[PDB]
This record gives sequence, structure tokens and C-alpha cells, in this order.
Amino acid sequence: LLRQAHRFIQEGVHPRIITDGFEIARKESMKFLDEFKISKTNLSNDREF
Amino acid sequence: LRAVANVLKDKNIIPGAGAFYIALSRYLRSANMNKLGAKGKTKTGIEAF
Amino acid sequence: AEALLVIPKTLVKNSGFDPLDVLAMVEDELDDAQDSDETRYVGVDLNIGD
Repeated sequence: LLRQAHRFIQEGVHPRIITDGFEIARKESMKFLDEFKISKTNLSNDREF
Repeated sequence: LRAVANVLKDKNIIPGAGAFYIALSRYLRSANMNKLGAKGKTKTGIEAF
Repeated sequence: AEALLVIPKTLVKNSGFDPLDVLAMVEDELDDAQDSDETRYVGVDLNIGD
């Protein structure tokens, strides 16, 4: 992540906006995480799985 | 033993082999253009993430 | 496409204006031009910065 941000640092981008944009994307990733996850049953027939 | 124990305790499972990383990277890229509810300079942090 | 952006980026950089700000305002203006269905010519202003 520092390598991808290195290109923006040399252009004059302040690191706070770089870090603030990560927290916004982190909160949006949690919303996609709830839809992407799959609930697995507690039943004991999953030994094959 | 701990990876299997987490499946029984936590009923949620996620596929590996880069399934979550590729799907999340493509989703956040196309969603930032439709939302546009953060800031113009935030696009640098979202694209880098 | 990103290599041609150096000309508008370094043009406002020598004047002291933030090159990241001009890229955000112009890009947001071109998106609203297609929604209104009209031809809009956008260019950089070195004195004001917008």
C-alpha cells in the first residue's frame, strides 16, 4: 500500500487525505463483507466439506 | 486445528484463492463513480486501496 | 491516458496551484456535461485556479 501511495506523495498529495480515504473504503468494505460472506450450518454432516 | 475450529465457532466462511480480494477491488472502483458522496481528493485514496 | 495529464498538471504546478484540485474540478464538470446533453468546453484558469 505504501508503494501505490508513493506515486501520490511525489505529486504533492497530503498523507492525511491518503489515510482518510482508506478509512472510508474500509467502512464500505465492511458493508460488502456482510453480503459476500456465506453462513455455514453447525450440522455435523459438514465433515465432507 | 485453529482454522477448523473457527468454522464451527463462527458460522460465516469466505472463499480463498483471491476470491475476496479481486471482488472487493473491482466493486470499490466502480462504486466510487456512482456514489460521489465523499470528496474529489478521496478518489486517490480509494483507487490506491 | 494518464501520461497526457502531465501538461495540465505541470502548468498549474509552476504557478503554485495544487495540481490535484484542478483535476477534481474538471473531471466532475465533464461528468455533468453528458447528463445535460450539451457540448461544454472546459479549460484551466491559471489566475483564479478553477
